[PDB]
Amino acid sequence: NNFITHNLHTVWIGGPLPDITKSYLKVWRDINPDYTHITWIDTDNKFVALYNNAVKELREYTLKQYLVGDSNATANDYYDQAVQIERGVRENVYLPHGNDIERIKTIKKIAGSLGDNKVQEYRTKIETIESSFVEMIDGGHYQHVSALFEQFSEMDNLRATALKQIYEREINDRGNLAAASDILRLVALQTQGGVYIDTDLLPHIDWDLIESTKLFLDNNSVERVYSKEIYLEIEKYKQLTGSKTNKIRSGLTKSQINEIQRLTEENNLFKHLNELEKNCFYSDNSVRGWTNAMLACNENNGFMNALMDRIILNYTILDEFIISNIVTDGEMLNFTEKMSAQFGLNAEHEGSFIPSLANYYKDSIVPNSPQATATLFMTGPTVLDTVIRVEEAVRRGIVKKEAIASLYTVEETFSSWSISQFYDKAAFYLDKVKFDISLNSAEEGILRDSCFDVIQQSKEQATHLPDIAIKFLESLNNFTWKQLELLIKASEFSDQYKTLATL
Ligand SMILES: O=c1ccn([C@@H]2O[C@H](COP(=O)(O)OP(=O)(O)O)[C@@H](O)[C@H]2O)c(=O)[nH]1
Ligand SMILES: [K+]
Ligand SMILES: [Mn+2]
Repeated sequence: NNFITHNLHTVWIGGPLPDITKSYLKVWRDINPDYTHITWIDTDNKFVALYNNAVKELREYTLKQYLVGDSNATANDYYDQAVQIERGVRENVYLPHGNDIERIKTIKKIAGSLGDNKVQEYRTKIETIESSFVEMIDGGHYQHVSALFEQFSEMDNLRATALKQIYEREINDRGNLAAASDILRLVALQTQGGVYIDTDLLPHIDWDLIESTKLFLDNNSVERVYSKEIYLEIEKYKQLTGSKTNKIRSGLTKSQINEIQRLTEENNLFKHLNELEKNCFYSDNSVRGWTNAMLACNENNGFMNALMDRIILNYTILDEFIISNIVTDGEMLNFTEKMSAQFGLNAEHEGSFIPSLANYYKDSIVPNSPQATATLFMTGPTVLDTVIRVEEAVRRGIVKKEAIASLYTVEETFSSWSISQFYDKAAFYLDKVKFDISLNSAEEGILRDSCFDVIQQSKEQATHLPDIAIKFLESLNNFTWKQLELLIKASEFSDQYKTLATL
């Protein structure tokens, strides 16, 4: 055949698919009807996301009481406590969560500890989740993770077994469902071949049609200037079920918007997937480096084995990191040199990977730039970038750049796990507001200026702030004109600010 098999793999594990996830996937089926579309689900992990939420609520309740019993708690003290509390709940033998039966029993016990209407709040959620899975199982497009691991274990039981253990660790030890998906996508491609995309990506569009309209005209590229706004307007015009775009607007002109709506209506905007050579491994790097959010290879790909092997090695080293209790600066070099010699690594190039292991149980709990998180180094884009470099895969022609999917969608800006909008003090103070803990004058000024910095950094686009930050801003008075103008401008792009923009 000489082309990669026309399989389009997606992954959604840990709970029902959100409406906007189903909506994005249908766009892919609409544009690539001749592909075999497979969304991998795990019917043995129906309640992981809901368990995650119950643990976070218990964590926050414990954090409020910690703050109630300790003023002068610093931001660093707060997040150390947040990480320890999370571990204590996940490790608690009275609250097992290794399967859906244990999770359900544990979710009820946590909801009963929270009081209020939390019992019926979780009871209805459990039932809604079961109904969603019944429709999925009974109502083709879905395939089962257990059948996937079984199939891969008949090809490579060694790697199948090691990867399944890592998958289950991300499911249960951290509950980081994006990181578990970092594993599943590699197994899917290595077992069956095809193309993989994250569920928040959308097909590329025909930029030649855009240019031929003359409405979108540089020490920059057209995509970097216009793609985010165009993809907002495409989704807004399609009125995708579950979309956030009913409350968001772009900065494009009426004429620009009409042209996008026309091209979208004509069904002449999205491009179908290109053919890919069967003996090559494909990703894209045209946005901030290589990403594992979009991938393509045939089954039994040699570079894929090297990628899997490095991820498996990453977890062997993390296990040594935890047991050795490596914390301080000096202890990390006694570790980095020891690991570079134990596994034949280049210590100079590993200088960033080892320190990120400290963040393994801080991801999703402590604010951090995405490039500093453990997840990116363990299983995500940064390990992909490393293996491509180490294997010299580009020069050797075994990895190539390919335009698979666009990162410029509305949903890509909403991470299921990463937190990098507010850091340190401001993030600490924002949680206090969420906990109904009054701020002093100093904490108020810091959080207020931080909110306006985030808004101002957005320039001519919507700023997606947490609901509690909006409620914080609505409790304030005596805004300056510069600040008020920022809020009026923000209301032009998002309905979140409608109240803040009213005099
Ligand atoms: O509850 C979840 C959250 C994420 N994912 C998977 O993880 C991928 C990446 O998620 P996300 O876009 O939130 O991660 P980010 O791009 O922010 O790292 C998704 O496309 C899914 O395949 C999943 O299966 N369940
Ligand atoms: K997302
Ligand atoms: Mn994403």
